[PDB]
Amino acid sequence: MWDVIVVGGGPSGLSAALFLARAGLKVLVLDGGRSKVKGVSRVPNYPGLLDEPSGEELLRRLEAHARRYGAEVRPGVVKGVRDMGGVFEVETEEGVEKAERLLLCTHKDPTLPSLLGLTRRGAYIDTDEGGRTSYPRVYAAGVARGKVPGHAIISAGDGAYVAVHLVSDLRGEPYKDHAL
Amino acid sequence: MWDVIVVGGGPSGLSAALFLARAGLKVLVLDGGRSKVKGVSRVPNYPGLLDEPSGEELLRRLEAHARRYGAEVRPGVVKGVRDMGGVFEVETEEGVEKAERLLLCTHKDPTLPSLLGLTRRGAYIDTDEGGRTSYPRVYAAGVARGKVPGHAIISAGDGAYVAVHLVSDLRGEPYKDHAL
Ligand SMILES: Cc1cc2nc3c(=O)[nH]c(=O)nc-3n(C[C@H](O)[C@H](O)[C@H](O)COP(=O)(O)OP(=O)(O)OC[C@H]3O[C@@H](n4cnc5c(N)ncnc54)[C@H](O)[C@@H]3O)c2cc1C
Ligand SMILES: Cc1cc2nc3c(=O)[nH]c(=O)nc-3n(C[C@H](O)[C@H](O)[C@H](O)COP(=O)(O)OP(=O)(O)OC[C@H]3O[C@@H](n4cnc5c(N)ncnc54)[C@H](O)[C@@H]3O)c2cc1C
Repeated sequence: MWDVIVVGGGPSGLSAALFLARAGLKVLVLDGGRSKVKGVSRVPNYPGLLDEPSGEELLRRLEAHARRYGAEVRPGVVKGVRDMGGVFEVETEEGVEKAERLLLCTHKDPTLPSLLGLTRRGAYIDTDEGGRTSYPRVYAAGVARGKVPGHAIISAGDGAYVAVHLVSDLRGEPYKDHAL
Repeated sequence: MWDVIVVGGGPSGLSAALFLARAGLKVLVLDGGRSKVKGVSRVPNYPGLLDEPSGEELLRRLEAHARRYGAEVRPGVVKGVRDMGGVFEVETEEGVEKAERLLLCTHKDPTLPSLLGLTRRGAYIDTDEGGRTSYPRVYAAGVARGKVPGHAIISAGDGAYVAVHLVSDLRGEPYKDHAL
């Protein structure tokens, strides 16, 4: 059982996981391993990452960062999603995981949104400003919701943005993850 | 003498500057030095920066990243902005700086939006999906256009997103900064 299952382990999904975990939520990231930044030998435009590491290295750091605060990240290709009336049952080849909320950071892959019959905006998932889809308790971020042309920092930022509003919705008040 | 003048040198402005500069544009960032993240002793939630640097250090790294690819970043408070000869004239300590486009990454400060008569949306500047304001060739990003609750990665991502669409507008074609 999880508070939130994030489908997609690219920049948007891993960034969302970091924020959700820091908000005290039990979060699991299920990733199919096809992030578009994976083959990049050097990412020179992720503001602040001055060593301009490879896409694989970027993803490794993002995963490490999310785990540092409690997030779980596991390889997995979701092939099914069932609304059980209170919780979503997400199925991969390994089995099933349950969560009250879903956050789709699946790039352009229509698999997830089609299983849920989500309303679309062009070839992407339709959402309101904060990332809420047509289906209650289902959110979307990054390229999945039209933040294109896609870029790593754009997706990472949107993943955090949608996560922050998911937390705000859950808590019943504005959520800010600010340090001193 | 500038393709774009970015007002505000916080995460959104510096991220936008990095992308604009990498697009080959002449970009100038004028910053008042009041970034909200500057006082943080340790930023623990900027996806990927595992060393969790102070807000001051983060800003220095973002500035370095933008300068690395050609952006000029300097202290300065923008108070006067006129539209003449098809370009925006900005008064500065070094004389008038002219630009074809203006990008406001000024957080919640309503001073410039009010002077320019920009259409508002709540406590922020109204924009379309890509960051275009009600004033042609004037864009906005980050907290300035309502990406709140504000966070460094959220503003950095939005700055890049708006910059990418600004370049797309300038070139008349979807722009992408991807490694080959
Ligand atoms: C050749 C190329 C070069 C690029 N170079 C750059 C560059 O230099 N700089 C830059 O900033 N951007 C670059 N990009 C773009 C960048 O990689 C993307 O913008 C970024 O990866 C988008 O992040 P995202 O989280 O939205 O999606 P992605 O990182 O693509 O992640 C989507 C994830 O969801 C998973 N997923 C989808 N469906 C399922 C499912 N059913 N079950 C489980 N998991 C699923 C995928 O396997 C994947 O890991 C490049 C892209 C390409 C194609
Ligand atoms: C106490 C505190 C703690 C925080 N801790 C965190 C944290 O741990 N993690 C996190 O992710 N976020 C944190 N934040 C929020 C984070 O700092 C903001 O989300 C981020 O700085 C927003 O970036 P921005 O680019 O939108 O605006 P800002 O960084 O606020 O930058 C706006 C910039 O524009 C300049 N400017 C405005 N008007 C003008 C003008 N007329 N001429 C020239 N320059 C102008 C300002 O001087 C400023 O430098 C914190 C905020 C506060 C207040």
